[PDB]
Amino acid sequence: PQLKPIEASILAARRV
Amino acid sequence: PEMVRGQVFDVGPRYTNLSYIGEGAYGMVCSAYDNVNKVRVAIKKISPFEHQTYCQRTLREIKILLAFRHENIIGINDIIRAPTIEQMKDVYIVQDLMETDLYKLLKTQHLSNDHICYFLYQILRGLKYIHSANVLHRDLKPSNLLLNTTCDLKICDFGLARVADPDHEYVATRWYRAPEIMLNSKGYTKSIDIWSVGCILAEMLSNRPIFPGKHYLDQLNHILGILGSPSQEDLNCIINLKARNYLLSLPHKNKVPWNRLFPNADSKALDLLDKMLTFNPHKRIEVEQALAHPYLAQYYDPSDEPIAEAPFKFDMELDDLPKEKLKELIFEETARFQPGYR
Ligand SMILES: Nc1ncnc2c1ncn2[C@@H]1O[C@H](COP(=O)(O)OP(=O)(O)NP(=O)(O)O)[C@@H](O)[C@H]1O
Repeated sequence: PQLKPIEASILAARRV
Repeated sequence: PEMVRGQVFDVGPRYTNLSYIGEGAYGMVCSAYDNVNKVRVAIKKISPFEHQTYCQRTLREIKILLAFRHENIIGINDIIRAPTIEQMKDVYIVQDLMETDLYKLLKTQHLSNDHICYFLYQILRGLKYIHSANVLHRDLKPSNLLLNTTCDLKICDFGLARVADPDHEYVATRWYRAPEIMLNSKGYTKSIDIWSVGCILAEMLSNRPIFPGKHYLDQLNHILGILGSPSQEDLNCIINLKARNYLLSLPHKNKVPWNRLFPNADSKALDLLDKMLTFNPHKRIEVEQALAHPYLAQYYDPSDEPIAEAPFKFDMELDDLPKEKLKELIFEETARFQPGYR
C-alpha cells in the first residue's frame, strides 16, 4: 500500500 | 488439492501455497507459488459455464489477453482446465501477481500529484495500444487497474471489450459509464473509454467517485449536476429524441467549475479532466491527444508508446452463441496450454 518512488518503475526508468 | 474458503483449487502440483485475495460472482482470485518457474503468480478460478453471459465474457477476456502484448496490460501466463470437455467445470487463469489495485489503494491512500500524473500516463499508454487494435475496453474503473509498489500499472478485466464500430451487455456500475450510453449509444466508440479515464482521474484527485449514481436516471443527474445542462446541439445529436424529452423535464443547472471540486488539483490535470469529461462524445479528447496534453509532457514519448500490429478481430460473434458452443470454444481456445497439443 505505501508507494515507493516513481523512479522504481522500469517504464519510468527509461525516462533517464 | 488445496481448498481456499471451502472451494477446490485444482492447480497442483505446479502451483502451491494458494492464499485468497478476492472474489467475484463466478470467480475467485488467489496468490500462489509457481514451482516450475519459481515465481509468485495470481490464479483466478472462473466457473462460468452455467450462464451464457459468463461464458462469453470469459472467452473475450481470454482471446484479447492472449492477443495483446503490452507493458500496461495484464497478460495470461497459463490456463489450467480438465483434459476433456465433460470434466471441464472451471478454468484457472494464471497471471502475474500484482500487489494491489487502484480501488483498494485509494481507500487508504491520498495520492500525490506525481503518482496521479504517472498512473494516468500508464493507463493512457495501455489504452493507446488497446485503441490502436480497434478494441474498446468498456469497463475502465479503479478496481480494474492493477498496481505494484514500484508504481507499475496494468489494465485488466476485458470481459466486456469489443471491436469499435460506429455504429453498424451491461454492468455492475454505471459510475464510470459515459452519458451517451444512458441516451443514444451502445458504447461502440472509443470515446467511452476516455470518459471512464476522466472519471478515474477525478477519483485519484479526490479519493471519491465523481458520479456515484444509484440507478439509471440518478447517474445522469449526478453527471449533469457537474457538467451542467447540455447545449441544444449536444442534445439532438441524439439517436433518441424520446429520452430527450426526459432531459427537457429537468431544471437548468449550471456547469460547476472544476476548481470548486478539487481546489488543490494541478491546473493542467483539471484542464485534461475537462477535456476527458465532455458531455458530447464527438468533442471528447482522443487517446493520442490526451497523451500529448501538457499534463503528461514529462512521460510523453511516442517512440516508447507501442501500438498494436493489426486490428484485433473476433471472427465469431460471441454475444449470440449458446453457452454450449461457447464452452466448446473455451475448450479449444485453452488447448495451447495443454501438454501434447498440435
Ligand atoms: N493478477 C492479479 N494480481 C493481483 N490481484 C489480482 C489479480 N487479478 C485480480 N486481482 C484482484 O482480485 C480481486 C478481484 O478479482 P475479480 O474476480 O476480477 O473481481 P470481479 O468482481 O471479477 N472484477 P472487478 O469488478 O474489477 O473487481 C481484486 O481484489 C483484485 O485486486
